[PDB]
Amino acid sequence: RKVLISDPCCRKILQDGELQDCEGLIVRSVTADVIVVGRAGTLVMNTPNGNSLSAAELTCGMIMCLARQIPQATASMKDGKWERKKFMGTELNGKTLGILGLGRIGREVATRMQSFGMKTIGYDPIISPEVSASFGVQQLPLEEIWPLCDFITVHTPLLPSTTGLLNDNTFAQCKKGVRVVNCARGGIVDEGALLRALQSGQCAGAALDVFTEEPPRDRALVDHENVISCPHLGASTKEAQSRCGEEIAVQFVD
Amino acid sequence: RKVLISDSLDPCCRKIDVINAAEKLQVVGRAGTGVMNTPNGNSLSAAELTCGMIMCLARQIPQATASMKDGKWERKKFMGTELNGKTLGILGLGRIGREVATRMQSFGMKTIGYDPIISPEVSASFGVQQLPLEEIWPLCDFITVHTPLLPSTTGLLNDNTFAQCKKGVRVVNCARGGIVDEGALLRALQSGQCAGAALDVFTEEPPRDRALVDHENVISCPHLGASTKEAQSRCGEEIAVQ
Ligand SMILES: NC(=O)c1ccc[n+]([C@@H]2O[C@H](COP(=O)([O-])OP(=O)(O)OC[C@H]3O[C@@H](n4cnc5c(N)ncnc54)[C@H](O)[C@@H]3O)[C@@H](O)[C@H]2O)c1
Ligand SMILES: NC(=O)c1ccc[n+]([C@@H]2O[C@H](COP(=O)([O-])OP(=O)(O)OC[C@H]3O[C@@H](n4cnc5c(N)ncnc54)[C@H](O)[C@@H]3O)[C@@H](O)[C@H]2O)c1
Repeated sequence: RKVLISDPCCRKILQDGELQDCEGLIVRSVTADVIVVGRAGTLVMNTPNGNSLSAAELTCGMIMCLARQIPQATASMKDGKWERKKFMGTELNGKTLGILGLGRIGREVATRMQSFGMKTIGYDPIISPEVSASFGVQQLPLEEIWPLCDFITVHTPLLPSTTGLLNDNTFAQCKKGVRVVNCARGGIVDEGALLRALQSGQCAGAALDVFTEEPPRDRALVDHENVISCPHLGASTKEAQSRCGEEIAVQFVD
Repeated sequence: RKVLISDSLDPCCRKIDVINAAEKLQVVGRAGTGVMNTPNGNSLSAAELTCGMIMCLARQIPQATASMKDGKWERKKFMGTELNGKTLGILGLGRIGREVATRMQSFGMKTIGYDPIISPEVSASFGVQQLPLEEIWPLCDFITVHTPLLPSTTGLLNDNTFAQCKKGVRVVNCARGGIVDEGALLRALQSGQCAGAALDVFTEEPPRDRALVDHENVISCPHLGASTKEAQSRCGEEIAVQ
């Protein structure tokens, strides 16, 4: 009947069809005291499909950034330095990417980096191999995945079974100087574990959009030279927020 | 005649005025594209960087990491673009230009371009739509130069180029310093005609002038296009064979 958009595509679709006199509420980025509700992002309702490509484009970005150290080369140049040897990087062609959770973003990531000649292996408890083989991902168990990977990237939801999906046990099986990406949720990579991997050279780089705490209190990872980061930007494009603004409003009419 | 390796090269090579001063000199051996060269020695590595630069421009990754590293969390400031459905202009359609094209095509990008000695039908084969340079400029969200440094290619992007570009055209140069007119690119960056630029290369290396490296909407590297373990290895052999 009456809905507030706490936080222009949404207002229009909803009208076409201070929360004291409100039936519904909409947001993007709701405490127990505050309590149909809708989130523009990934009876409560959200827009699962809206941020899929935009989160998937960031990941490919993180991957190439980790391969050629672009954000650490930029900061070097901006400090007036010309540091050639330091930033000797890695070629993606013929490397093996490991992808955890092959939902909406996993396959978008996988196909894209296939274009760069990356061999894409993967693992997912629900998505079948018949489905993964259709977008060039050979599914194997996690124990056959670790020692093959030059890069590993995570596109699973945050559950107990994924909370610490990459820990010390997993790093111990990976190739020396594995590179790692988390553009999904804070906690799927154990932050405790990723520092130790970084500190011993076991992990060669890391690209984080997400932290168990946001903003992260402990700065051990952010400040580490071989760690590049963003302030949870996976879903920060004009394209994505347009599509999430609609997907939510279309449902509210339904 | 013996051989001398001045610059920093990959071991495999060894195992397997200046010109004027040397009477014994018959052959200068270059490890790269830039007399013998390694034409397809470091094309991929270069293409892979170019593609990274486009990515970093689209989502302000270098800047965002600096922001985090300065103990800042500012979501609003780092609003980025989605490459899917955007148009990438590829000036020069050789080894690198086509490898860039097929990689970015995979992000659902429209690839238009220009190369004089490459026909529209050949570029068609690797997915790039050749049109006259005038028609190119206004269609582009993203421009990348992959030409040799030539008189004609010196300031190939100039004030006349940006005149015909979209408000907020983001530009990449992992080819040579000068191909993009540095003076032009700064004026464009200042008027916000060019939303941002990404540079591997400079007219002076290192550059004396800091206007472009310092600009907030510019990203940089100290000529890291050929700077992968794999690329230097291939080139090293690829010239030691020649
Ligand atoms: N970085 C951002 O700003 C941003 C924005 C949007 C999405 N995300 C996150 O990205 C993740 C994936 O999004 P999506 O749309 O691709 O999800 P999806 O729901 O489409 O797919 C999730 C997949 O993960 C798989 N999975 C679950 N547990 C697993 C495990 N233990 N091992 C392997 N696979 C497992 C599921 O079977 C499923 O295939 C989510 O965590 C989502 O919140 C982050
Ligand atoms: N950043 C780096 O470290 C790095 C590494 C490799 C190569 N490069 C440079 O990148 C450039 C491209 O190398 P390549 O491997 O593609 O060489 P290439 O010769 O295979 O391709 C360049 C193409 O540009 C075409 N061309 C000539 N004049 C043109 C014009 N006016 N407009 C458009 N196209 C024109 C040529 O005909 C040729 O087909 C070279 O200048 C090379 O030195 C840079």
